[PDB]
Amino acid sequence: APSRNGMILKPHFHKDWQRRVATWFNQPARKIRRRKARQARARRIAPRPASGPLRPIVRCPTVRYHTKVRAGRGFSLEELRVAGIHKKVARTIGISVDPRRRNKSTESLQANVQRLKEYRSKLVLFPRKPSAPKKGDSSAEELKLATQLTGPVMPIRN
Amino acid sequence: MKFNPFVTSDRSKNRKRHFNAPSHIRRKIMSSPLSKELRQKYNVRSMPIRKDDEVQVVRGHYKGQQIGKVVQVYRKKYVIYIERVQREKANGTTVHVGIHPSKVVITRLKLDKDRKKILERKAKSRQVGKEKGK
Amino acid sequence: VSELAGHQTSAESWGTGRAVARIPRVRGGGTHRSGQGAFGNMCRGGRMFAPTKTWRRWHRRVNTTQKRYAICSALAASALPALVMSKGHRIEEVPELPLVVEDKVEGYKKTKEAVLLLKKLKAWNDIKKVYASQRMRAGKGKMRNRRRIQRRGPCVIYNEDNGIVKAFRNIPGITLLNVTKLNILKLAPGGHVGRFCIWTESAFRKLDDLYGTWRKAASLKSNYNLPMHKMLNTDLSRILKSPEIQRALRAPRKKIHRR
RNA sequence: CGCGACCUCAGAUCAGACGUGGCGACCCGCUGAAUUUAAGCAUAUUAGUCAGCGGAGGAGAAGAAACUAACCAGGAUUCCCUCAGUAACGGCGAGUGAACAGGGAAGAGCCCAGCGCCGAAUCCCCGCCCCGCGGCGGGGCGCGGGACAUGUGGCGUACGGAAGACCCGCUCCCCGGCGCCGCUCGUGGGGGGCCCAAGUCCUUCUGAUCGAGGCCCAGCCCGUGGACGGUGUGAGGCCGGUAGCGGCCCCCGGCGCGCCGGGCCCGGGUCUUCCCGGAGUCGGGUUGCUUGGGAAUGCAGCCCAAAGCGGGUGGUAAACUCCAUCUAAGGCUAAAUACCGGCACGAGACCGAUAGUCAACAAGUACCGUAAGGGAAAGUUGAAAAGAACUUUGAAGAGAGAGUUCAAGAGGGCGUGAAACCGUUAAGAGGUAAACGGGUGGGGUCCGCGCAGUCCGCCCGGAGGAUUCAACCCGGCGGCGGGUCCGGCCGUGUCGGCGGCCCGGCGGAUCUUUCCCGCGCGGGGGACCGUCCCCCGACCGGCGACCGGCCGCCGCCGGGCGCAUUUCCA
RNA sequence: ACCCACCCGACCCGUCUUGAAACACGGACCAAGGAGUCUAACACGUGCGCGAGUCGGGGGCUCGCACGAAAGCCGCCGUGGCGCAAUGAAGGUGAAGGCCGGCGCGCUCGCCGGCCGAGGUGGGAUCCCGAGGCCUCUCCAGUCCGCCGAGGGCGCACCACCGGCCCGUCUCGCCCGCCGCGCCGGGGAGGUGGAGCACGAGCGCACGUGUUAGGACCCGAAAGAUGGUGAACUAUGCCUGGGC
RNA sequence: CGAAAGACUAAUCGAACCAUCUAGUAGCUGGUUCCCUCCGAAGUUUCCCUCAGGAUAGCUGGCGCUCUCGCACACGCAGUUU
RNA sequence: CCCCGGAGCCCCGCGGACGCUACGCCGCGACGAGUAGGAGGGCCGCUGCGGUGAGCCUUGAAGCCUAGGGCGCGGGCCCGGGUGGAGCCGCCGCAGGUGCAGAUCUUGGUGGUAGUAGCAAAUAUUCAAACGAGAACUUUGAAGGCCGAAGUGGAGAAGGGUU
RNA sequence: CGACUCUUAGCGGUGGAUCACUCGGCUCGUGCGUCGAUGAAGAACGCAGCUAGCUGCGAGAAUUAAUGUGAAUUGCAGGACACAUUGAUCAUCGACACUUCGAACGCACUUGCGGCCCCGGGUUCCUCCCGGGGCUACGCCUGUCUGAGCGUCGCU
Ligand SMILES: [Mg+2]
Ligand SMILES: [Mg+2]
Ligand SMILES: [Mg+2]
Ligand SMILES: [Mg+2]
Ligand SMILES: [Mg+2]
Ligand SMILES: [Mg+2]
Ligand SMILES: [Mg+2]
Ligand SMILES: [Mg+2]
Ligand SMILES: [Mg+2]
Ligand SMILES: [Mg+2]
Ligand SMILES: [Mg+2]
Ligand SMILES: [Mg+2]
Ligand SMILES: [Mg+2]
Ligand SMILES: [Mg+2]
Ligand SMILES: [Mg+2]
Ligand SMILES: [Mg+2]
Ligand SMILES: [Mg+2]
Ligand SMILES: [Mg+2]
Ligand SMILES: [Mg+2]
Ligand SMILES: [Mg+2]
Ligand SMILES: [Mg+2]
Ligand SMILES: [Mg+2]
Ligand SMILES: [Mg+2]
Ligand SMILES: [Mg+2]
Ligand SMILES: [Mg+2]
Ligand SMILES: [Mg+2]
Ligand SMILES: [Mg+2]
Ligand SMILES: [Mg+2]
Ligand SMILES: [Mg+2]
Ligand SMILES: [Mg+2]
Ligand SMILES: [Mg+2]
Ligand SMILES: [Mg+2]
Ligand SMILES: [Mg+2]
Ligand SMILES: [Mg+2]
Ligand SMILES: [Mg+2]
Ligand SMILES: [Mg+2]
Ligand SMILES: [Mg+2]
Ligand SMILES: [Mg+2]
Ligand SMILES: [Mg+2]
Ligand SMILES: [Mg+2]
Ligand SMILES: [Mg+2]
Ligand SMILES: [Mg+2]
Ligand SMILES: [Mg+2]
Ligand SMILES: [Mg+2]
Ligand SMILES: [Mg+2]
Ligand SMILES: [Mg+2]
Ligand SMILES: [Mg+2]
Ligand SMILES: [Mg+2]
Ligand SMILES: [Mg+2]
Ligand SMILES: [Mg+2]
Ligand SMILES: [Mg+2]
Ligand SMILES: [Mg+2]
Ligand SMILES: [Mg+2]
Ligand SMILES: [Mg+2]
Ligand SMILES: [Mg+2]
Ligand SMILES: [Mg+2]
Ligand SMILES: [Mg+2]
Repeated sequence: APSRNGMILKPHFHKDWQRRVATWFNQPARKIRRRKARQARARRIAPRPASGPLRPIVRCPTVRYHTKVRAGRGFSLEELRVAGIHKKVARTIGISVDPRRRNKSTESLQANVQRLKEYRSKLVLFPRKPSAPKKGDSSAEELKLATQLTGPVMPIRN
Repeated sequence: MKFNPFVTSDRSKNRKRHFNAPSHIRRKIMSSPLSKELRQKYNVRSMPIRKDDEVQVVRGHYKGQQIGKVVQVYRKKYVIYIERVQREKANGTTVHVGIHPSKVVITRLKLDKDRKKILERKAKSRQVGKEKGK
Repeated sequence: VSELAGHQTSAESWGTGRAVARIPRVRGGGTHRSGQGAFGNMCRGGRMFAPTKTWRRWHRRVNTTQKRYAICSALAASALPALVMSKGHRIEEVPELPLVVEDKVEGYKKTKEAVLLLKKLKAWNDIKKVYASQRMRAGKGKMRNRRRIQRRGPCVIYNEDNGIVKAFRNIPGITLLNVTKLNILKLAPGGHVGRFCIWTESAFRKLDDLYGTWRKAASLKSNYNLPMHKMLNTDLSRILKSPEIQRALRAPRKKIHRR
């Protein structure tokens, strides 16, 4: 029964909720586990960025977010076509590619081509064998860095 | 402290480990120090006590400077019986009184081949550590 | 306490009319446990009233500035010999109270060195008093791996472990902190404010970079400064018998007019 | 009335394979209540919840848009935070209740049918040889069988694809083995084994010490080891361990190099000519369940039942109309995620034997019930069994002595041993049941005395003894306080240096792209402003923030002062 | 404080009840056990930190965690929450006024320059000014220090009242605007609905009380539902035997 | 199942027994654990499928705040009376 | 018409308690019933945690018992003696499965009732001996009785499970 | 004084509270994440020199082998062993073994009845008889063999 003034309030504890309470005593143990697993994955992908692949710049949807810009899922095909990277290869050099992205405006396209161009400049493709063929960079830019890149690769700053 | 996160430091766990210990493991638990004399000679602190070592009792009632030969090792009872360490029961019969190995000192070892190789292994590890410390 | 604790029986009440007492009683059988008393918080067997749960709100989370304020407060009173002595630490013969030292002390790799240091600095008599305190705990925590108890010793704030934290380790009483990762649980143990510490010049320099002086930001904790003071002249005895104030007070009526 | 193809079907203890039951914490598919709430109750709620059935895996399920949106647009699934107790549902009552965006954890994408081209270019099983054989594989050779054109394999799947011509640039990827090299993060991966510091030092307590005092620096020695346990009490140093990028030995993994056996002649852009999509499905009607989904969110049965610039979606039914957005009716896929079952560990501000699991113990035991099922009680001699030899009374159980033990005022259900209740011993009482409150008395029990308790302490006066000094200077040390702020260090407010300003850094939506570097933007200079630091002078708060001299005062030590002083004692 | 005596007083507690010593219930005695908990949500109060902000989660970076599943830090420091703005069902709209001078006819209406800038009344702790005393060992002069202070002021918070502004709504009216002159858009006056504005008070953490949802202070139904076990008793049928 | 008594169905029958949903619900019985101190009620209101209960007023406590002046220098208020 | 490092002081403004844990200390008035209920303070009490007591403890901890000595209004507390034989407490903070006379409360134990009710269905026992520590009850012998072949006899079924 | 009753205390009983211990629980976390026709889980019955229960094992039955370890096991016996030797005793566990029911498999649940191949006694393949051994569940797939049909054809 209500007594003199207060929010006529509806709690949702009518089902058997104590049967499905989910505690968080994991979380520290979890946080570590992720972190180990993270450091392992770095070490496996030895000079490759820990991050992942490079990802496009992309505007959010809706009037609300609109003004901001994130990393997207992957670079469109037009953006790869214009940059001149064969889509099947782009995956092999650490360039995210989605193929479901349309491309409406040319301002978002040329920006994302520029991204890939810049990436290709500051990328150090190792040759397949220690014996060096084409494409593969010099042993100077190799000895001076077989270095991983900490954090997201070429980060987007709005 | 102990930092190894697979050891135990848990009364109940250590005691259970102890009392329900298997024979070969008890051998190690039932170890006893060498006399300073042997400590000098072999480069070994202590040794797993055995059926017919010569031994002094260091503490208790039977604490004394006599050197009694070991009689048997009752690993179930965590104890060793020693030559003249005994007590007359009600009806005259002598009964070998138990002494815990660690409250005893080995003056003379019973050296077999295996005991010889053990002492060679312990002395070598001791001198490796002194070389590492230096 | 376990969920099933107390309810693993199947027990119905013999209703009224049997004399007895309307409790659920164990059902059937030819044992002692039959027609007993199940479930009730009062019964043997039974079920504790409001069995304890795991999702009691164990952890407790504190505003970050407040945490810092405490840690500044503890530091500030690690000065002040009175507050250090009152917190028990035998700091009688120590040379200077915010005790800062050479930075070879990063070097040491052996307790030998670390103890010798503490004896020259006259901080050993705290460690000595730690040994003296080592005794058996009172009661049930004895049988739950809290069997021995003792004093807290000298804190030792270092800037970098170059070997130090190995050296001071077996010396009972000592806790080692990084400067860059200070902790109020250790600087104010018991929630009690004083505590004799021992600084390393590298670390003791770094404090102002960590906490920021009054006219400079932290420069290491993004957006932070010291907490400002509410009153500046703390010694009110210096205030109250000033010229300025005693000039302006009526003369103290102090006769005692008894009945 | 034969023999032979195939088709559809049988039978074999035919050859060789698989499936069956279990477990069930987590997971997938069905099925599905009612207590309950609504202060009654029927819709609602409880709840797609319990019980029921089915099937799994180390996870499962989901998943590469017939998606979101309506933006300047995002771009598989899962998970968290948020959205949000919101939009919505609801006897619009009780109550119930999502999604997108946004930020994270993770991150990975693919394959068919079809349409087409390629002598079925494909697959399975036989049998002979060489290797390899405890996850039946490679290579070769057989007019040795069969599957297959009612369609196997290569190319290829919407992100387009194929075939053609010339623009370009050049040719490592995989597996079956056989070796060999570096033992490859808790700082030598995983498993096993066996190892590694220092007191039983001196006294002393004790039944026994691991105690208490000491030991070239809180005492000796180690300390990368003062976790824990054990050992006749409380142990860094007695023992096991503990610490350590410590050691050795096994085995196994994982990755590096060499050789062999095979396979494998595997691109890209540019222009032309062709090629292109899953039907009793979508969709509609419907009835029933379901959903926040409301003129139908999703799933169903039944009836109708399609199209190809089609189809689906675009959260209010319909018609017209533009836009946007996917491409359904076939399939595979690690990861972040779950885990009251299992194996193996670690920990605790938990419980400490009526608690904590039913269960510390020969517990799912005994015991009960025809059966489904129900389900207890119960830990502790002692350091050591040293568990009471022997004598004696008794048929014996039981005693009495003796002995063991530090103790049996620890005697095998024995640590401690409360209360109820009982026996006795001592004291006291007693016809209104006892017991009680208040108030005295009497007696007991002990406790404090006194064999004067006249209790102490100051100061003084006296008479007796007693050693040395106060007072006084002198020499030394230490302390305080002071102003002349005297001299110098110290710091507050102000002014002067524009002096740190570039030899002072950060911050800024201040400016400049006259600059530099990298691609109009990023980074760095360069101006500018705000903030923080050097130089000296002046004024002032001269501040417990200190030094140095000088002064005054105090105290201590040492000198002197021998007795109208000086303490002591009675 | 043990016992005994005597005088006076004196019914057995718990509980429900207008009323219990009750011929009202519970209670032979002792031991141990035994009932307002925890989570979530709200509100108010209080304490602390920061303050037009605040915030910490969730995530991440720092360690093998001995103490650590802590502690620290983060252009994540703010995605986001709450807060800093309302009001309307909604499309939407959205908290300023005054004064002065000029120009439109000052038309209590429309447009252009200057100044002030959150209105005013009453009461308001408190500050501020202060005539004037009141003396000083003498007659006057006379700066310094108070004590009081009649009288007069600025007036916090808060309260009451009157003005004003914003949104909804009505009534009455007259003008402005332009890429689109329109069933376009904008304003004015006067009422009246709003959980509004009128120089901000919140955010986070902690404790307390209260109120709820949960087993929800502890014990208690008759019932309801799902899935299983029993016809060894007994009820009836049938088969095969026995008995009078 | 009943030659019918609601009989019998393992000492249980006007719906057996076992386990679970289940700690089912209870406006109703019962109980509800230490001391001192200070304040101290109500059984009346209106509404209720309300009359053995709630709601709402009332009566209680707690926390306060804002002012007042015995610091020779007071305004307001009342279970009165004039 | 002079200075307290000296007026000698009932007031002393030069410096200030024996007193001043300022959550302290002190003075004046007034008042004090209390269920339900509310609030405050508890150097009241229980168990565990961080601090802290150079705490206590085999030269005797906890518990237990006490016609011993005291304190407190009280919750309670402290000492003496006994018993016991290994751990335990004070202070400052934090935490809670924190205080019992009741619940026809739960589990265990113990009384009064009480040496009481009771050991009465179915006719029946007696003598001697043996064994034996011991005989109303065993065994043997003798006598007297009953079941009276629809049996208190002689054999099975089911059920028991070594009787 | 007498007995009895009441009260207090001493000592003794009864009883098992309290306190102190704890090879057990309860909770939180970590890693791994493995059963079965090659017979699972579960049940049964067995097995020790003296052993009933718990445990441990399977007719090789408180265990065999192997490897590691290096003198015990022990309630009492007895023994072994040369503990200068594959070597006691534990641990590991890779080889071996694993009675009967049970998905449970020749068919039945009596522990009853069988069939079919081979072997030893029995014969001198004489079938009997006895003993041993190996097969003999259902479903399903790929093949194989034998077939069936006024199913669709062809040739004769
Ligand atoms: Mg990432
Ligand atoms: Mg329990
Ligand atoms: Mg205790
Ligand atoms: Mg299965
Ligand atoms: Mg209802
Ligand atoms: Mg109800
Ligand atoms: Mg009803
Ligand atoms: Mg529902
Ligand atoms: Mg279920
Ligand atoms: Mg899957
Ligand atoms: Mg799909
Ligand atoms: Mg999405
Ligand atoms: Mg919200
Ligand atoms: Mg629902
Ligand atoms: Mg094809
Ligand atoms: Mg010990
Ligand atoms: Mg130790
Ligand atoms: Mg050692
Ligand atoms: Mg529904
Ligand atoms: Mg619409
Ligand atoms: Mg799938
Ligand atoms: Mg027990
Ligand atoms: Mg017990
Ligand atoms: Mg128990
Ligand atoms: Mg006990
Ligand atoms: Mg006992
Ligand atoms: Mg006990
Ligand atoms: Mg004793
Ligand atoms: Mg005893
Ligand atoms: Mg006893
Ligand atoms: Mg004991
Ligand atoms: Mg008497
Ligand atoms: Mg009533
Ligand atoms: Mg009545
Ligand atoms: Mg009464
Ligand atoms: Mg009456
Ligand atoms: Mg009643
Ligand atoms: Mg009664
Ligand atoms: Mg109790
Ligand atoms: Mg508040
Ligand atoms: Mg309220
Ligand atoms: Mg509640
Ligand atoms: Mg109930
Ligand atoms: Mg019903
Ligand atoms: Mg019924
Ligand atoms: Mg209840
Ligand atoms: Mg009622
Ligand atoms: Mg009051
Ligand atoms: Mg009172
Ligand atoms: Mg009360
Ligand atoms: Mg003991
Ligand atoms: Mg607790
Ligand atoms: Mg009681
Ligand atoms: Mg009688
Ligand atoms: Mg017979
Ligand atoms: Mg007595
Ligand atoms: Mg017991």
